Order: sequence, then structure tokens, then C-alpha cells
Amino acid sequence: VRQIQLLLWKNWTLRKRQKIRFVVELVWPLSLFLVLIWLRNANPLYSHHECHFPNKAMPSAGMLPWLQGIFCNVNNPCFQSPTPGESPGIVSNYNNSILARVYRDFQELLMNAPESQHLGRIWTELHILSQFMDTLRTHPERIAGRGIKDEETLTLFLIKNIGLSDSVVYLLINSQVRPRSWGGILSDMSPRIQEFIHRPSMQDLLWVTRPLMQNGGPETFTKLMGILSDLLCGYPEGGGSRVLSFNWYEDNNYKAFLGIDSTRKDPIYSYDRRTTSFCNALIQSLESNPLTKIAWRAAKPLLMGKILYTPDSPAARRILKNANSTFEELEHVRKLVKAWEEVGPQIWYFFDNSTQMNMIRDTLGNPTVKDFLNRQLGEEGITAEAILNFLYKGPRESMANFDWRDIFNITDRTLRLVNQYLECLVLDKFESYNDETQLTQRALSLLEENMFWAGVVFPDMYPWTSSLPPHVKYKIRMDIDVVEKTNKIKDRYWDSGPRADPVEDFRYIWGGFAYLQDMVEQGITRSQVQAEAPVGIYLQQMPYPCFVDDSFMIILNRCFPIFMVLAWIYSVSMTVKSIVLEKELRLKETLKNQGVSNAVIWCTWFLDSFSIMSMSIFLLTIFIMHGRILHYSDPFILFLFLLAFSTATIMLCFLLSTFFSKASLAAACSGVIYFTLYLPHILCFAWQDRMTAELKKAVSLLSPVAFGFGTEYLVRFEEQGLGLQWSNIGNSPTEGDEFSFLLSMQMMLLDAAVYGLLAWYLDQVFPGDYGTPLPWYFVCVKNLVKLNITFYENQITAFLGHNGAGKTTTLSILTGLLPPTSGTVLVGGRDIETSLDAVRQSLGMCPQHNILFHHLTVAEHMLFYAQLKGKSQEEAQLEMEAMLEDTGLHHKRNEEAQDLSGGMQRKLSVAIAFVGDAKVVILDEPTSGVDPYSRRSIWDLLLKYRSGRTIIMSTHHMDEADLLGDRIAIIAQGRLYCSGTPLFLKNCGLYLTLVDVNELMDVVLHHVPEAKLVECIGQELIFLLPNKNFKHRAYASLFRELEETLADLGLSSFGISDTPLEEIFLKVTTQLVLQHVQALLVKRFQHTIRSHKDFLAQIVLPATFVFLALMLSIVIPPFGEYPALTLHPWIYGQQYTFFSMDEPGSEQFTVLADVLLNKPGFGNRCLKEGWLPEYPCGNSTPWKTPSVSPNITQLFQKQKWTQVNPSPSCRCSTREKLTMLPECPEGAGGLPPPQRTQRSTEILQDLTDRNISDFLVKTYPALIRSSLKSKFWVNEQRYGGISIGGKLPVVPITGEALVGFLSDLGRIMNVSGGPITREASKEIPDFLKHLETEDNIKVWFNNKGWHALVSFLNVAHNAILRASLPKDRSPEEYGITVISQPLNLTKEQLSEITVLTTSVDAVVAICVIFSMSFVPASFVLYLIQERVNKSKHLQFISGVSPTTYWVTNFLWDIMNYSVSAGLVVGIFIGFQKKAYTSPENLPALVALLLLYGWAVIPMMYPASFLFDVPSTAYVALSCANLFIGINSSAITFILELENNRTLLRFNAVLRKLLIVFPHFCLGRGLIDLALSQAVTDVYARFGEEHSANPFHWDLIGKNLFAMVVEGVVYFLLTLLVQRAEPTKEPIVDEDDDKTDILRLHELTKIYPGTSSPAVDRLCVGVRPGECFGLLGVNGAGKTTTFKMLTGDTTVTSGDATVAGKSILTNISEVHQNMGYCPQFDAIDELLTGREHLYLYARLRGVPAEEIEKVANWSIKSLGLTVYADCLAGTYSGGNKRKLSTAIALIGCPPLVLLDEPTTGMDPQARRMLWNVIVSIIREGRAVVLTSHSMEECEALCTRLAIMVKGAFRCMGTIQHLKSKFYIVTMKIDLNPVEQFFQGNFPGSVQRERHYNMLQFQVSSSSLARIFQLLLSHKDSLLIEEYSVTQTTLDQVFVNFAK
Ligand SMILES: *[C@@H]1O[C@H](CO)[C@@H](O[C@@H]2O[C@H](CO)[C@@H](O[C@@H]3O[C@H](CO)[C@@H](O)[C@H](O)[C@@H]3O)[C@H](O)[C@H]2NC(C)=O)[C@H](O)[C@H]1NC(C)=O
Ligand SMILES: *[C@@H]1O[C@H](CO)[C@@H](O[C@@H]2O[C@H](CO)[C@@H](O)[C@H](O)[C@H]2NC(C)=O)[C@H](O)[C@H]1NC(C)=O
Ligand SMILES: *[C@@H]1O[C@H](CO)[C@@H](O)[C@H](O)[C@H]1NC(C)=O
Ligand SMILES: *[C@@H]1O[C@H](CO)[C@@H](O)[C@H](O)[C@H]1NC(C)=O
Ligand SMILES: *[C@@H]1O[C@H](CO)[C@@H](O)[C@H](O)[C@H]1NC(C)=O
Repeated sequence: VRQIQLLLWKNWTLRKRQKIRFVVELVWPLSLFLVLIWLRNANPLYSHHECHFPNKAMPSAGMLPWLQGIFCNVNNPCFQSPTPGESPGIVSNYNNSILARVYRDFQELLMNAPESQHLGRIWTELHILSQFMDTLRTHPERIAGRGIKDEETLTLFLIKNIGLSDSVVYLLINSQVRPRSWGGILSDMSPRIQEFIHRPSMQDLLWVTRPLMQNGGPETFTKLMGILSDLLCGYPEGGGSRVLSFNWYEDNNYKAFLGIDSTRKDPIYSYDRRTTSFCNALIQSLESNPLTKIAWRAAKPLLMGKILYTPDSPAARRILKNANSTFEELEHVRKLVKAWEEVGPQIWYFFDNSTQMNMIRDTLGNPTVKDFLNRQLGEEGITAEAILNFLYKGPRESMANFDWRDIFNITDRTLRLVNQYLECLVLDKFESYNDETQLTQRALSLLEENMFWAGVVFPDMYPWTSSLPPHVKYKIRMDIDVVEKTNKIKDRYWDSGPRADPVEDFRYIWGGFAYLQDMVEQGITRSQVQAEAPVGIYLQQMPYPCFVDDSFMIILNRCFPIFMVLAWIYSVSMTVKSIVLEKELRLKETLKNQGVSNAVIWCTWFLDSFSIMSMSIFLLTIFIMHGRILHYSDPFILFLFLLAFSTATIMLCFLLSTFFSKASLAAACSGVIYFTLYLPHILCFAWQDRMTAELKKAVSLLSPVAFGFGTEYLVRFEEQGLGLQWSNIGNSPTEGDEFSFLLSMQMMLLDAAVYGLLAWYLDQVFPGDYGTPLPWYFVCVKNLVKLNITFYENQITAFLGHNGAGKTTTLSILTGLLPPTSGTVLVGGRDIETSLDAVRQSLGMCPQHNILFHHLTVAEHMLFYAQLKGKSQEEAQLEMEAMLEDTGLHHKRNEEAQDLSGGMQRKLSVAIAFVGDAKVVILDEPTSGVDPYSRRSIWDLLLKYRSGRTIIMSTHHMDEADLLGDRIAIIAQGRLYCSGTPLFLKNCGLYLTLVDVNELMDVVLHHVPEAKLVECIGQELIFLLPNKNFKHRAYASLFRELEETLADLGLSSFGISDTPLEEIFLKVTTQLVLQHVQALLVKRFQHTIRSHKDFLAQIVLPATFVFLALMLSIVIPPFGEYPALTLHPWIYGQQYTFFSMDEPGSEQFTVLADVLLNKPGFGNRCLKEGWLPEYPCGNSTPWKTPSVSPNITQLFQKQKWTQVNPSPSCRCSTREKLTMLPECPEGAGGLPPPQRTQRSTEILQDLTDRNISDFLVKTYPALIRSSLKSKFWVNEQRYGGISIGGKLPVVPITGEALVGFLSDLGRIMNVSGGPITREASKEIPDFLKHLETEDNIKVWFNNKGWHALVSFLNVAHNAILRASLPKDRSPEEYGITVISQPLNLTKEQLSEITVLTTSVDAVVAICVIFSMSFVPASFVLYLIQERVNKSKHLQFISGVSPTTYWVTNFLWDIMNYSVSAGLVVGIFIGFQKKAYTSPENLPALVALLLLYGWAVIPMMYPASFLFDVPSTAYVALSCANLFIGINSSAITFILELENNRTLLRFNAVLRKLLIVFPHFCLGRGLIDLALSQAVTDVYARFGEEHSANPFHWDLIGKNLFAMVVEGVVYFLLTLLVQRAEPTKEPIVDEDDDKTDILRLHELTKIYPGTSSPAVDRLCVGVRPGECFGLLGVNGAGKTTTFKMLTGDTTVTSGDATVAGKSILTNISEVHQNMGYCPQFDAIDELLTGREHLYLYARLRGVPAEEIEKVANWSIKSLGLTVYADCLAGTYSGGNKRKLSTAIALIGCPPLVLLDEPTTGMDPQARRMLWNVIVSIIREGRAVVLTSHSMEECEALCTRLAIMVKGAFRCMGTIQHLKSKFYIVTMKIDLNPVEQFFQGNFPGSVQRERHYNMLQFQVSSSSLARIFQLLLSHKDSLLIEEYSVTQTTLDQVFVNFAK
């Protein structure tokens, strides 16, 4: 088919000529995705490496490990390499620290080396003899000549004075000449000590200790913390990495969009306590300084907090006595520190005054080897005297490290400071309360000062239950701020990451829940068993693989379809508007009649809507690739997906093309239907994806839903990279989901196909032009019988006929639109047998409506309409040139059809009506409405196309038929009357009009006996004379007589006229306002009850929106309710929990494993119904083994792999592409776990003798991928078993009896002494036993599960309890359960819940406002409908001033708004929506609802003036109101949430700026009501309560007052928006190129009501009986004068407006003067839907009262009881005009301005209307006519006037006016008549060829000479018949504006 090319070219021409929709459709979606590009740039993707978190020691695993662990893991570091904790045997990570390295260097060189054994003897020598001390050493010394003392054998002295030739003289005794033992070879462990101090352990002293030694505190606290970590922690890789857990999606609204988030109620200051009075100082310094205001707030409950137990029963006291294991040893530590107070005074006694200190001073000569000390300088740092060093520098003397100064003083100061700090602790934390209700109030009291840890309430035990049940159950009641919420157990939004923030998500560790829980369970276990065998807990979080968390992935999954829909919404609207407009102009019917099929039209529309769509999609894909938003998916499959979406939406537009007939309405409605069809994808995405049937084709019947599913799959793929590559486009992609991206696109294409097919099916049957439901396919033209018509080849055969009397059906049969067959209508020599071909190519037609496109130029209109049935384009140029030459419109070749003149449009349509060489042509009213000059132009065009064509024109103008062409054909409901020329059909007589009565009538009677005065009208006289056998006396002798006698008689005019064709055609066939507002109210009531698309659509749609809002708000559960969780591992779904059995050599560990995995099951599910009341436990115990995977799994791991990386790693490809999880290969973690077994529900894996980390971190991606199906609530099928076994590598070697060694050191001293040190040392072995635990167990927990670390503590402690008990009391009955029940919230805690609820309240308030705003939009639509379509100024002139009109419209608006308000309040009254139905709150709500309309309707009213389309105003107002309300509520709500100078602006806009808007007032009213209700509910169960009476006069009352004042001021504004006479003359001189003494007479001038001289200086007025016709050319449209005279509108004063309505000028009295001149409303102002009562409403404006007459007054009309009962919108073309002109004359007004009194009416009705007009002018009621048809202005206008170029030209009666500005027709050889017309008559004109029907016009008054030669001498000139007619008034009018 070739029509597709031309149709596509036409569509492209329209698209290019629009130039406004094309540019925006191409540019604006790019701008929309620029938002996505900006969001991608702003929101980055977080990428991070592998994590291996260290251990988290528990209080049951010693004090030292737990304390150093809580100090080390303050950040919970992420470590790439696995920590030593994950290893099977070793469990302590802190063996790389400086202290650990020092302790490893020691205990190796010194203790564990067989070198100190010898020195032990010297150490234990002591040799401290108490009796042989204290200056008691004297000996007799009787030895002589020898020593060991001094010889005493001499007569002079012994040793001193006898040192010369005598006895002993020196240390060695000698009588002749003067002169055990060695400890450790005089050196002991010298080289060992030197080596030990020369190790890297010097870094402990000379590198890191030196900053601490200098001053108290080296520098800022960060460096001190780092130094302490280096000493204690010693973590590798420096400071550990962090994940920062960037996920706020769990509440925390203040920190996301409210700016800075305020903390909790911070304490004021240290307001006294029982502490040291120094601890208060540091507490104040920490809780007031912002640096530590956060850390101390999270540390005060632990150091200074209380734990409360409810039962107070002896069992509870016994349990807690076994639970204070850590505190009873922290007290021991504190006592040990405090023992310094007594030790120090005795240690310092060794320097000031001590005998021991003197020994080293006295040992310098020979004791302790030689003079050198350290074995004669054994080491470089050794030796020196040491008597002037840190060893001693005298008891008191004045140096870098001399004496015990700089060591003892600093040590004492540090120890005293440590004792003071440690005294700032509370260890009697356990407080004994009862009944569990004092617990809650005391916790509430303590939480103000943060001195409250928790409360351990025990269910089901009375205060008198000394014994302990086999199943001991207990609860922990934490504060909700520092405990995980118990209402949600999962994150509810899976984000790739380990969820390991130090402070944001580990509320179970730093909050103290886990520590207290473990202490309580340890107490319970040790009370129920009491068999020692201590086993702690070393909770270790599961490793996490390297991940790339992209925060943008949340977007583009719920925002990409939003943007796509909002991007093609305007294209959808524009294309639907174009399609509907192509049918509204009745142009699709024209195309179908021309020959092109419907399928071709659909195909070309698809091509037009697809070319621009493809261009836009190409631009969008280029932008997306350039925007770096979809970087990995594909460059091309995205383009294919968008093309599929485009064709789907084009098919949907084709579907929505139906159900519509108006372009604007369809354009407005499609733009919202296309989004409503996209809503249920959002509905399924929001809390509905979990409930899926694996085949969403049923719900994806809408294309946007399919696009949403496809983009969801694209998002889910983009996380792993390669989103939509061809390799995995479909074939069960996305973790084996049945629904596929490829399948989704294919079914969307099928959806487009079915939409197109259904659109075809509907369009074949829905339009009213034609239909066929359920088709179930399986001499040129002449008519002998069809009745007898033979259209001649060169005649304009006017096919006249009455409406519905064969004038339409016969044409429809002949044109082939409805071929009846069985006839002899041989059109052009061809029959009906084949009318599709060779007929339409030469049967160009023209319907009544125009067939010109709005936007095509005339240079292309004829081109398209000639090539539609043409073949080539070269001939098309010649045809266009010929058509332009004929039409004479060559100058206006580039002007579009819309810009063409009104009269030129019809001329062009007739020109293109028959252009493809149409031999036979059909015309339907070629000149229905045109200017007479344009009528003559189009007639000249038609007469130039008669060379070979046989044009057939069916005109309702009988006057036009006689002048268009010969051979008229009138059909009188059957057959043919007479197919002859009008001259031969006129005589199927001659009426001469002569314009005193007695003198005028005397001439007619005297000179003729058959002369009769037909009508003696005013200023007229119509004389009737016979036509047949009239001789010469009655032919023109009267004209000779009238001309002979014309000076005496006035007349001044004369003429002869023939019989008009109109006759021939018919021959064949106050106290007034109260009664006006009532009428307007009745009209409104009738209109609103006779329209189901305006009343119900405005009282139900808001109700539906409010119901949807209520449904959305109700389903939201309360946010402030926190239930209690049983805290067992089965709270989640089916899961894998592993099982490592390490340290097999311990029988206790073997029995623990056996009673963990086999006998009582994994967990707590006892033999009785416990720990799982609703979870039954089955009996499977399969003990299976995984089958081999010989693909590569049984082979790749079958090679030799060392201890390192036993698995073949996996691809952490986060280098060039962000793949999030590594997506590890088939190797994964290696061989599968040896067994899978389940007892209750969970699969158990025996990870024994197998690497745990290499499996846990590597098989996790596979499990999560297999489990991730919705990404909302996904169970990763694993949370972490517990690894039985593991020894704490560091254990105190000394153990017990260390005090005995310490006592021996203090034995020879006062180092022993003091009451405090005895108390500290009496129970030291228990302290050392509890310092660390030898055998220990590890626990693995997945922190992504919220309640996992707690639950696995519970299962581990249950196992420990079941293992420690002896070989009796079977463990199947023994268990412990914890229940986390947080405390009830406080004011500040519930403030967040109040804000969260107020958010939903504001959302529902916005929905209610948007729903309620529709009614004012409907009122505006009605106002525009009755404004632009007239009937506005019609009611103005016929009614009271606009003030009362607007008042009654306001009253009706209130009446129609009250019902909707009642519906809304009645849908709120059900279910008690947010307690809006309360007796105190309901009046406020109903008042707000009622007053919102009163306040917003006056703002809706002015929108009528701005908007002219009565359909675009609805959307442009609803969207505007929605935007205003949303903006107002958002500004007034989100800004209300931190004193950052925005609160002043917020208050200003709340008080003065935004208070004006009623939408803001209603929003504030509902928001404040919701807040008040929430506060009342909060205070209800707190016992406070308050009144909070509505109408606060400052909170919600101000909104009501604002609405009340706004309604009045805006009504005044609407009234204001709706809100000269120099000289005049009575003289009339326009007749030749003095008062008012007549009825309905005017004596005034006139001036234009504009800035240009439109109508100035008009005539005076009209006589009582005078139908003054205000005619004129289209240049002077008379609108500027008609509007000024009546109807107001453009009735501005201008320069000199002085015209009056016969009683007063139209200055300051137009309203009073408007009661005399009812306009005829040439715009067909029947804008209502009232039947038989529309005239009842229009009959108002009665002088005093007509209520008893209005029934009969409506009866007087133009033949009532015909269409009166029919609906006003169901009237025919002329019926509405007849009704309008009947209304225009109801009160017999003196002056009537009948503008276009009839239009498109059959002559049978035009004659009746003219009869009514003459009847009403007979009495004296003047009328005014301005119709373009000269037939009406000649048969009705007694006087006539024509205005040209802005001024009138001529006046007077029609006959006298035509005389200043008589054609004889003869019917027969033109030889004798031509000679007679040139020999007898000197003047003549053309003879109109020799067609035997010639028309002769004489330019002279010698009518007498045309009688004898014409009638009497007819045979002399061979004339069969003759007739004389004067020139038509149309010639005179054309002559003026020629
Ligand atoms: C768990 O063990 C700790 C170990 O101390 C208990 O701590 C309590 O500590 C306070 C102060 O250190 C003791 O108060 C003292 O009472 C004596 C009189 O008995 C008085 O003379 C002192 O001046 C001081 O006020 C308190 O006695 C002590 N508790 C016990 C039971 O001895 C903690 O109470 C233990 N918890 C449980 C639940 O048993
Ligand atoms: C805090 O909330 C708890 C919820 O369990 C309240 O305890 C019960 O609250 C309900 C109301 O929903 C009452 O009907 C019960 O009587 C309460 N229990 C008891 C034993 O009285 C608790 O009262 C609340 N505390 C407050 C509001 O201070
Ligand atoms: C911890 O374990 C042993 C204990 O001596 C030793 O290899 C070293 O101190 C540490 N090993 C590490 C950190 O790999
Ligand atoms: C400790 O240091 C102080 C401060 O200089 C000093 O006065 C004192 O002598 C030193 N030695 C002591 C207190 O034994
Ligand atoms: C121990 O202290 C007491 C009193 O403080 C004192 O008398 C005694 O001498 C001291 N010990 C020695 C060895 O001096």
C-alpha cells in the first residue's frame, strides 16, 4: 500500500510544524534523567575488603581476658588476615602485645631455663637470724695467729694498737707480718639478665614507657589510648579497619533529613552522691565536656549501675550469689590496690631509717666480690658504684635517677591515683526488689542519671521458692535505647555488609546485655550443678567476605520506573491528544471515505509516534552511558528494553484513544490514566513482593508493571555486575527465578500486541459513526430506479430537499458511503458492483464540515489531498499550480490552514474537495456560513470548474440555487419534481415593490385590474402582478405610470422583482433578587442531577481517595510497642548451624559435645514442651554425608593443599568492576561438611578437624545467593554454631601459694603489716583462680541476625549446664531461657514515636486535601463551560448585576460541597480513624472540612478568567492545589524538627506567610489535631492526662479564623476582578452618502471600545417598527458595535461611547439599560442540560413577578412540543438556534439584537422564524439583524445599513439602497435577441452564451420599453418565456466591499 508514505509524511509535517511538543519531548526526559545522574554522583558506592573480627570475651571467661578484650575491641576492628582466635587451638589474640612479648622473653630465659635453680638456693638462704640481729654479733674471739676473728694474745692490745711485731694487725690475722661463700659464681644470672634487657623488650621501657614516665599524662588522650593499646592489645596492621555500618534505614529520622540529631536527656551536673567527692569532680568533667559526653554516657551504667531482681526468693538470692563472680573479684582487686596505703609507709621505711639499707653502704671493701659490683663490669650498662644511683643516694640528700626518688614517689602517686579512680565504682550493684512493679518505677527514676544497668525479673517463681526448677526461666529488662528492638529480628532491607559498627548496632555488647546475661546464666548453671569445671565464653563474630555496598542500589529500583513513567507521561498525553483530535474534527471519517483503510491510519500513527520515541530513547541511552549510571549492564539491551517499553506505551495510547471524543479531555485524562496504571507495580513492590506466585503475568497485565519487574531484575543483577549481558539475559536467571528478564520483556511485547488488538476491536464498534459488535468473520451519472434523476455533465444540479425527506439518504446512497444496490445509478458509466475502485478516484466530495487539517499549510493541503488518490509527484506539482491559479490564493501560499481566513477556509476546502480529476462531484452546503464576497469568490471558483465536471451542490439557501447554476432538482420526499432551469421552473407571479397609501394604491388599480398589495408593511408596499398572459399593461406599464407620476408622490424608489425561489421550494413541500437567585439555583440543581459524570464523579472520587488513604494509614502497625522475644535460634527459619569438636582429650568436652549434639538436641528444646511452645520437634536424625561433586569439587580440592588456604580462594574482583560479593567459584570453602543432621529443625554440620574460617567466609556467598529471592527479608540459612574446645594459652603458672612466697619476701621486714593487706591476701587463691579460665569454648554469631549473639550464648550456656551435671538427672529436662522485655518508654523516648505517627498523619492529611480539592476544580470547570461558551453575559443582560450571580453561585457551591464534606466525615466516623471521631475532636474536624471549601472556592473562582479550555483547568488546578498543599505541609512539618536560625523563619512562615492558603490551614488543623490526640494518648497511660480542648484560638482556631476571613476577602477579590460621554447628535446624514419622538429610538453617536478605530461615529437609531439591519464586511465585523450596544463584554467606553437603550445612555447605567435588549447569542449559548425547563429558567428577569404565567409564557415559542422534552444537548443544528431566538423574545422587548437569527436550518423552519419576526415587528418591537445571509436581510430588514472599514456607508430601506447601487431573463438562436438587445435597447450586457436561457441586464431605468418587445413580441424575437428581476441585494453588498 502506498498511502502509508503520504500519511507518514503528513504526520511528520504536523510534528515539525508543532515545534513545541517535539522539542520538549526530545529534551525534557534528558533533564529528568539528569536528576538520576546527579543522584549517582552525590551518592557513592562503599567498597571494603574481607573482615576477620577478633574474639569478644565474656565475664565467665575471667576478669583479665574480659577486661582486656573490652578495652581492645572498642572499635571491633576489621582484619583482613584471620585472627588467632579463629584457629582451633589458640583462642587468645593478645600474644603480639608488648606485655605479651615481654612475658614471653621472661619465663623462657629465666624461669623455664635450668640456670635459676642454683640461684634459688641463694634466694631461699635468707640467713635472717632474729636473735643474731639488732647489734647482737659479739664473739669471744679467743683464736691466736689465725682468723676466719682477732687475736687477743698480747700484753699491750689485741688488734688496733698492737699492729707491730705482735698479734693480728689486719683482716687476716698474722703474728709475723701484716697481710655459700660465692653466690652464683659471684654473678648469679648475670648473662641471662643482660640478654633479657637487651631483647626488643627494651621497646617496652626505653621506647614506649618514657612518654608515660615524664609528667602525669604525656599528651592528648588519643596518644595515651594508643600507647595502652600497644602495651595490651598489640594488634597487627596498626589500627584495625572499620565498616561504619552506613545504614540509617532503621528509624533515626533526625539524623537523615532533620539535620543534627539531638541525643537523649543529658544529665545536668554532679548533684552530690556517696562517692569520694573526687569522683564527683571527674564525673562532672566527663558528663559536661562534649568530648566525653558520649563515651561516659555509654560507660556510666556499667561502672556505676544497679541490677535488680524481682523474685527476692532464696533461689534468686542463691543464683545472684553465684552471679557476682566478677564483682566479688573486682572487690579483691580494689582491696589489693588499697593495700598500698598500708604497705607504703613500711616500704619507704627502708630508705629513711633501716638497718638493711646500711648493709649495702657498709659492703664496699671486700664483701660481694671485688670493689666492682657487676662481676667486674660484666656488661656495658652494668657495673658502676650504684651507691649514688636508684639503688640508694642516702636517706635524704640533694641526680638523673638518684635514690628512690623519681621511681618510688611516682609509683606511689600513680598507685594512689589508680586507687582513687577505682574507688569511683559501684560493686553492690544487685538490688533486691519484689512484685516487678517497684522495679519499673525505680528504673525510670534511675534512668534520669543513667545509673541503671538492667533488671533481671524471673517469671514463674514466688518469693518463697527456695528450690530451683529443672527449667529455670528469666528475663532481662534493658532500656530500649541501648538494646536491640524486639519487634524486628532482621534489618528488613538486606544491605551487603557485616553489620559491625562499634556503637551503632552492637547494642548487646557495649550496652551490657550480653555481660549481664552471661553472668546470670553462669550463676544459674553453678547453682544447679555446683561441680566447678569452669568454661567461659569467647564470642567470635562470623567472618565476612569482601563486599561492595552501593547506596544507590536502593534507588533505580524504586525510582527508575517513577522517572520513566513521568518522562513518557507527556509524550503519551500529546500523542493521545493528536489521535483524538484527528477524529474530533470528523476527519477520520473523511479519510475512511476517501479510500484509505483504518489499518493504514493506525500503522502511520504508530510510525509517527515511534520515530520520535526512538530518537528520544537513543538520546536517553547516550545520556545514561555518559552519566555513568548503568556502567556494567549493557549498551544495547537497555536500548532494546526501552524500545519495548515505548512500543508498549504506544499500544496503550492507541487503546486509550477510545472512550474519548474531545481532544482536550483525552489529553488531560491520559496523563493520569497512564500513571494510575503504574500504581499497582508500586503496590506490589511495597510489602507485597513476599507474597508471589512465581508467575506475575496476571498482575503484570499493565506495561508499567512489566517494566518495573524488568528493572527490578536489572537492579538485582547489577549488584553482582554484568546486569543484562546476552549470556544471562534469560533462561531462568537471577538465582533460578522462574520469571525472567527476557520473559518479562517478551510478555510486555505480547501485552502491547493484545492492547493494539483490543484497541482495534473497540474502535471497530465503539464510535457512533459505525459499528458491528461481534463480527464473527467466516450523460454522466444517472439514476433510473434506485428516483429518476439524470445529472448532466456540465450542470450544477442543485439537489434541493427538505431535511429528512430524501435530501440526505439519496445523497448517501449515491456517494457510495451506504450503497443500497439493486439500482441503476451508473455513476460515470460505472455501477455499484465495484464502487471501491475507479469511482473514488474521480468522485471528489465535500461534507458540511471542513476537511482541512489544523496545522498543515495550504502549500501542502492540496498536495496531500491530490496524492492520496494520485500516483506521482511530478504531476502533483502541476495540479497544485493549476489549483492555485484557479483559486487566486497564490499570495497566501505559506500561511497555515489555522491562520487562514474564516471565509478562505471553506473556499480552500471546496477547492480541494475535487482535485484528482473528479468527473462527478458532490457538495454538501458549499457556502453554509461565509461572507457574501467570499460566497461570490467561491461561486466564481465553482463556475470555473464546470468545463468537464458535473458539480452537485445541496444548498439550503433557495436564493443561492437560482444564482449558482441551472437545472435545479427538488425531491419532495420521493422521485423528482422538475429537473429544469430556474427560469423554466419559476412558472411551475411578478411582484413589484414600490417604496400616501391611497395615492400609491390608486396607481396600481387604475393601470391594472390584477394588482394587489400583498403586505402593507411599514415603509414598504409589495404589489402582486400575474405572470401568465399579463399583456403589456400589467408587465411594465405600471413602471411607466409610476415613472410618469413620481414627482408628487414621495416614494423615491421603484423596482420590479420576480418570484423568489424560497416560495417555490416551500410550495412543493430589591424584591427581584430573591426570584433570580432561586432561578439560578434551580438551573444548577437540574444541571447537577442531569449529569452522572459531574455529580457522582465529584462526590465519589474524593470519597475513594479518602478511603484509600484510610486503608493505607490503618495497615501501619504502631511503632511504640516492644514485645518480648523468647530469644532462641529458631526464631528465624530453617538454618545451618555448624559444630566443631576440638580438644578431644578432655572427657568433659567429649560429654559436652555428646549432650550438645545428640542426647537433648542442639538448643534448648527440652523433653517437655519448652523453649518452643509453637515449634514442634520432629524425629529425623539422619546423620547423612554429602554426595561427591566430581565436576571440579571432588578434584580441585583433591590435590595437596597446605595449612594455609586449604580452599582454592575465590575471586574478590573488586578491582575494575564492583561485583559486591565475590561470587566464589565451585571450589568455595573446599569439601562440604562431613555430615548434615537435624533433630528439632536445623541442619547441623560437623566442622571438626576442618578449617572454620576458610569455610565460613567462602560458602556464605553461595548460601545468601541461594536464599536472596526478594532482598527484603532474606534468611541466610546460617547464624553460627559454637566451637567446643580451646585452651586459653596464658595461665598463671604460680597459681596458689603465691602469697606464701610474698610473705617470705615481707618476712624479714615490716613489708608485712596493715589490716587492709591481710583482708586482701586472705582470699588471694580464689582471685587467681578466677583471673583466667583454662578450658574454654568459642561461640560464633552472625550479627546480621539481630538476636543472634544472645541466642547462641543461651544455647552454649544450656549445653554447659547439661554437661556439668553428674550421671543422673537426665539433661533432656534441664535448660535456661532468657526473654528480652525492654522497659516502657518515657516522654523523650515516645517523642520519636509521636513524630513517626505524625508523619503518617501528615501524609493522610495531604491525601485528604488533594481529594477535597477536586470539587472546586469541578466548580471552575462548570464556570468556564458557562463562560467561554457564552450564556454568561446572556444571564448578565437578562438578569441582575454580577454580584448576586456570584453570590448564588457561592451558595450552590456550598450546597454541593456540604454533601462531599458529609461523605468524608461519614467515612472518617467508621473504624475511629486516629480517634478523629471523639466527641471533643469531631467538631473540630467537621468545622475544618466545612470551612476549607468556604475558604478555597473564592480562590477557585478567578481561575475561570485565566482558563478558556474547560478541561485543562481541572488538571492545572488539581495539580497546583496538590503542589501547594504538599509544599505547605512539608515546610511546616519537616522544619519543625535544632535551633539553627531556621526556627525563626519557620515561625514567620507559619504565622504570616503561609497562613493565607486554606490548604495550609487545613493541613495545620489536621496535623495539630493528630499531635494533640497522640499527646493525650501518651498521657493517658502515664496518668498525667490533659484537656487540650480544640479551637485553641492560637493553634487550630487560628486556621478556622484564617479560612473565615480568607473566604470573604477572596470573594471580594473575585468581585473586583469581575468589576467618556463628550457629545452626541440626532442628525442622520449617512443616507446621503431632529430629535427622539419615536418608540425604541436612539439619537447618539458611537466610538470603538478598543485602542483602534473599530466602530466610530455611527447612525442615530431605529424607528419603532423598523428591522434595522447592521450589516457589514468581515473587515468591520460589527462585533465592536454589537457588543457595545448589548451584551457588555467589549463594551468599553473608548473615546465617545454614548449609545443608549432608548431610555438612557450606556454610561454608568449599562446594567439598567440591559433589561431592554436581549442578545440573540450568535454563539449558540444553550450551555445547559435542561429539557423543557431551560426556557423556564431563561424566562426570569420578569419586571415584577411571573410564576403563575411562566408555564404558559414558555408555550409561546417556535412550534413548541416538538423538541422541548428532548435534552438541551440533543438538539439539532437549527434547533438550538430556534430555542435561542425564542428566548431572545420572551418579554416583548422594544429592541431585540437578533445576531444571526437562523443558521443551518431548513427553509421550512426559516420561513416560520421569519413569520415570527414579522409578527413581532408588526406591533412595534424593533429588531436588529446582522446575519451574513442576504436572504434573511432582504426578507426581514425594513431598513438596512452596511459598515465598511469601520464606518457605515449607506442607509435607508433595502429597495432605495439597492436602487442607487433589472436583469431580464429570456428563454428561447441568439441572432435576433442580440440584435434586439443592441438595436431596440441602446444599453445591455453579455448574453451568457447561447444556452437558450439568457440573462440580460440593462443599465438604465427604461423599463417601459422592455414590455412590448418581451411579452407581446415574444414570437417576434423567438422567445418561449421571459422574466425580469431586479438586482439582488447580495450584488449591492458585494459591490461595496469588492
Ligand atoms: C556479690 O559480691 C559482692 C562482693 O563485695 C557484694 O558486694 C557488697 O559490697 C558492699 C560494699 O563493698 C558490702 O557492704 C558492706 O557491708 C558491711 C556490713 O556487712 C559494712 O560494714 C561495710 O561498710 C559495707 O557497707 C556488702 O556487704 C557486699 N554484699 C555482701 C552480700 O556481702 C554483693 O552484694 C554480692 N551480691 C549478691 C547478690 O550477693
Ligand atoms: C508500659 O507498657 C506495659 C506493656 O506491657 C504496661 O503493662 C501493661 O499495660 C497494659 C496496657 O496496654 C495494661 O492493660 C496492663 O494492666 C499493664 N500490666 C500491668 C501488670 O498492669 C505498663 O503498665 C506500661 N507502663 C506505663 C505506661 O507506665
Ligand atoms: C601467638 O601464638 C604463638 C604463641 O607463642 C606464637 O606463634 C606467637 O606469639 C603468636 N602467633 C601469631 C600471632 O601468629
Ligand atoms: C619525688 O618527687 C618530688 C617532686 O620533685 C620530690 O620532692 C621528692 O624528693 C621525690 N622523692 C620522694 C618523695 O621520695
Ligand atoms: C618496723 O616498724 C616498727 C614500728 O614502726 C619499728 O619499731 C621497727 O624497728 C621496724 N623494723 C625494723 C627492722 O626497724
